[PDB]
Amino acid sequence: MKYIQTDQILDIPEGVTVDIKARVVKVTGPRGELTKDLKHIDVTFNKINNRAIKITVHNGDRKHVAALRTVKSLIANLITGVTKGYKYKMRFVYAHFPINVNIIKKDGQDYVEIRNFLGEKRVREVKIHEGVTMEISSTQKDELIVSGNSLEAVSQNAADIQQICRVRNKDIRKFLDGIYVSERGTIVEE
Amino acid sequence: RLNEYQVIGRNLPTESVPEPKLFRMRIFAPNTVVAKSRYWYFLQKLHKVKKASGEIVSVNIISEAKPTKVKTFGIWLRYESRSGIHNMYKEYRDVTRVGAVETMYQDLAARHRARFRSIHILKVVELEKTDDVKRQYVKQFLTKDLKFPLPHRVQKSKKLFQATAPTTFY
Amino acid sequence: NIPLDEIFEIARKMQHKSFGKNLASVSKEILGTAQSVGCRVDGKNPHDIIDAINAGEIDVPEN
Amino acid sequence: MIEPSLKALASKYNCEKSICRKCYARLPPRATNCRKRKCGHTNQLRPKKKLK
Amino acid sequence: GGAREKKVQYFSKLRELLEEYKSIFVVGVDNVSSQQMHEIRKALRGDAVVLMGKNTMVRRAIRGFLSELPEFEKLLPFIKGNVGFIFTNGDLKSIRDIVVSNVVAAP
RNA sequence: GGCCAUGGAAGUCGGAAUCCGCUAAGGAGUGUGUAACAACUCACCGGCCGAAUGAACUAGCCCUGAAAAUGGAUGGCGCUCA
Ligand SMILES: [Mg+2]
Ligand SMILES: [Mg+2]
Ligand SMILES: [Mg+2]
Ligand SMILES: [Mg+2]
Ligand SMILES: [Mg+2]
Ligand SMILES: [Mg+2]
Ligand SMILES: [Mg+2]
Ligand SMILES: [Mg+2]
Ligand SMILES: [Mg+2]
Ligand SMILES: [Mg+2]
Ligand SMILES: [Mg+2]
Ligand SMILES: [Zn+2]
Repeated sequence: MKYIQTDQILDIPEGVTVDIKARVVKVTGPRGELTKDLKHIDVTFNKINNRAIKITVHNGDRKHVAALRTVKSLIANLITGVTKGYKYKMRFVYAHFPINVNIIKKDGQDYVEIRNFLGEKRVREVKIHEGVTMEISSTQKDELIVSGNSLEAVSQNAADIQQICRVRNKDIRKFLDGIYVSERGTIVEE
Repeated sequence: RLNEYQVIGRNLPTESVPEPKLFRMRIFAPNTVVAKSRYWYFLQKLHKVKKASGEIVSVNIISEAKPTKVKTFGIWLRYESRSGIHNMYKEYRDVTRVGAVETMYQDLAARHRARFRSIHILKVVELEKTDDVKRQYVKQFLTKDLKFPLPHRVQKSKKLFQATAPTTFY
Repeated sequence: NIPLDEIFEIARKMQHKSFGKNLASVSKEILGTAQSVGCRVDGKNPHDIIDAINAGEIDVPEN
Repeated sequence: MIEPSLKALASKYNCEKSICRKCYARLPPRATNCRKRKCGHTNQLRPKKKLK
Repeated sequence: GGAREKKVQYFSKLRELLEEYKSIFVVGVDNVSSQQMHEIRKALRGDAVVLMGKNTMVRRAIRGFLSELPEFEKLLPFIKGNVGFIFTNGDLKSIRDIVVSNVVAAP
């Protein structure tokens, strides 16, 4: 239908300074700065005030309009990453074989080392992405805390850890072993 | 490229009926040869008359009343598809009744593969009230204080080669 | 077949049941629940002779 | 043995799914169409069967 | 068609009970069970009627009919949120004895 | 904890039933969970925001349907607001 114009309104909290130039968004907050390039999308930005930003698509078709609220949501996630942080909690699920999880450092790189998963002699290593913090929960047995400013990196490292623990050649309805994301929240509780 | 015509015809007078009723149709045709042809096409869809037994009385061009006034038109259609016969209603923005019908013919060719031969124009009405506009693709141009840019302008060059980097500002 | 003029007694012996409107609503609760058994309820099944006095058949406005 | 709290967390990823009837795809339970192009985004779905 | 008839019966029984008794005060609840509500009306057979329903229908179906029973008018801005009605007329103390009686609490 | 089946089945094994009463709200119950209940979840009604929403159908382009043997043919190159 080629909608003539479609708009979304970003909301900037008091301590956050978004900064946009040539579709390169740099969001600054109390917790730090995050940057993202959006050169793969045709959008335009207008600063309504210091607390609001208009995001506009002119004469956009259905898919190109669909790509507008995703831009809004990504920048909002950047804003809440530098003002609240992100925290994913993972629970270790096993029926028989305890999962031995350590945070090791090899070749100057941080890794998550999973051992004895379903009794295997194999040692699983997951690279920890930059800007992502791992911690073994003390308050909970068999719990890993993945935290950081960027939601994308945190959720993708968590997914890496979950995916490396997939069960093969078994009835996965019965063999429910693995490492699963149990809680998706923020560093600053709300 | 079309014109709107007023075509008036009648059955040939007989000693039984020496003044048959005069029937008029508004025909959108490229020229007067097709206008009188289209007239007989529709009379034989409605009345017991033929070209051999009838007579064309008058053919006149109907010019737009306000050709520099922007209007919204609603057009009622009856077209044939590959499978059946369908009624449809669509809306067009233009300054002349003829230019809306030309847009209509381009529009049904593109989205429904309906050729000129497959379309009957039931009615063309200028929508006076903003509440009369039913379709969103023309209603979006009736909003207050409408502004929009034209991003990514492509300039047509007379030369094959240009010595400076291309731009698309506008 | 009952009432045997005692279906109110079953309502007033089970007086602690249906928190209805005015006592006769309790009788309907036994009316509705006993239909799930299916016996000689005045000849047929309930949800019928119930629905007679539900709209208003003979007379049970007992006080 | 897995505690019931953890068995529901695991079942969210292993069991709570819908399956495409023509090409065998693991789909979200609420999905109305299959996401795979090979089957034509069919609406012929059915829940993933459970142990019994 | 059924909803507009059940809407009509609702406004019918709303104005039937409005003139039959009188004067009502604030009557709001939350986290109240269905058996919780059956307890109050079990003892409040005839002395009070538990008028129930919702919000948006109650406000406009009375606000437009502020002609045969005006008086209220500015009384409508009171109706906010989960609010029922206990149609009665007694005294500021004689109703809270029979109504506030049952309480269900939680940590 | 409806009736009967049932070792037990109380809504969530299985059969006649599918009602009533309070309700604005609620099925003799849509699921997970129990040996069984319990438990929570839903069906429907509430509060909240407030301007649109759901269903069936028609036919255009595209996709699935669409498997053969030398390497290879919208004539070739190549072409995607063509
Ligand atoms: Mg096997
Ligand atoms: Mg005829
Ligand atoms: Mg158009
Ligand atoms: Mg045009
Ligand atoms: Mg067009
Ligand atoms: Mg034809
Ligand atoms: Mg040039
Ligand atoms: Mg289609
Ligand atoms: Mg497809
Ligand atoms: Mg094809
Ligand atoms: Mg061209
Ligand atoms: Zn599929």
